[PDB]
Amino acid sequence: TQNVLYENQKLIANQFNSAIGKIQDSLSSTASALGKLQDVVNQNAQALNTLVKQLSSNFGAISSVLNDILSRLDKVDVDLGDISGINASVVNIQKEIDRLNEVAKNLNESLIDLQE
Amino acid sequence: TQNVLYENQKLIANQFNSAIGKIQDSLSSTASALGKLQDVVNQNAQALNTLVKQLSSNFGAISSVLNDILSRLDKVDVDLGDISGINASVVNIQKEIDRLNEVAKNLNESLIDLQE
Amino acid sequence: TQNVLYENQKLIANQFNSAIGKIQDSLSSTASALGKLQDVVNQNAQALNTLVKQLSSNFGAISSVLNDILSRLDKVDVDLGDISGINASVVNIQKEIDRLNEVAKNLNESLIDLQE
Repeated sequence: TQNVLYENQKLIANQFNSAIGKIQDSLSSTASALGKLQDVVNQNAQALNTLVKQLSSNFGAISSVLNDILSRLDKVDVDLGDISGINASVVNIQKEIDRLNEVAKNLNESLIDLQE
Repeated sequence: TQNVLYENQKLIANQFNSAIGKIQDSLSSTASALGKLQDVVNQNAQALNTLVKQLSSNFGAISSVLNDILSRLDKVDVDLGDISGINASVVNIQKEIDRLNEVAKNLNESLIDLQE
Repeated sequence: TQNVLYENQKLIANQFNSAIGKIQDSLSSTASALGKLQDVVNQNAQALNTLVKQLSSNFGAISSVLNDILSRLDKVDVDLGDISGINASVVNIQKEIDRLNEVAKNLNESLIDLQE
């Protein structure tokens, strides 16, 4: 029984350690994917905001030129739709990303080193 | 051997329980990050859609004013590009988020309470 | 002691195997959620880019019609804001998604089959 029991414990430690290594990689991959999603979402939010600000300035100019045209045509007050309140939010998941990376490293302390 | 074998089992249970706690936190962090990404992506999708609808109404008005101007200038049919089919999709990962939170809680049932 | 020790090992293997199954599901859920986020972010990035390209073509046409109008009004050089450099990035986390799915399947090899 003692040789089956000790070989069992070795098998358990080895399989556990093996599973922990695989989980560490999966946490690092997850952290990496979240970081890239966070960056692109925030980049595309900033693009949308920049777009909005430049558009409403383009509608301002168009409105001013149209108004000038209309008066000069009377010689022989058009308000375009305001978009400047449209706003894309940014995301912040850095604390969650840091936690996953911290656990991937911390799980090293959970490895089993059996006594021979 | 019996004292090494039992101390081994204690070490294994304790290290496993320790690893499970760390994995639970990582699942909760992942669930939290996915929820925030889902919310911002969907918010910015709605902003883009609202923007599209207001823009094409702005091009409608511009077209109508330009057309009026052109006729009055003849007295002494411009079609602007249609954007109204541009559409941002929304994302729904709530079932995946619920599963991660459910596993974080369920893994409590996987903890080892050894017999002394 | 030998019957407590062997029943302990059974309990450990069973609880570990149980925890591994739950972690596999959580990895598959995470992989699934990342894939859906990647797809919607990239879809909405393409919508934003398509929108930008069609808008600046709409401002080109408006500029050309306004310019024509202004000359005909003189008979009895307006530059609108350029947006064509606004660009939404796409995200690529497929390698991270593949790693999570690969670990979910690989962890099958980490299961414990004890010797009776």
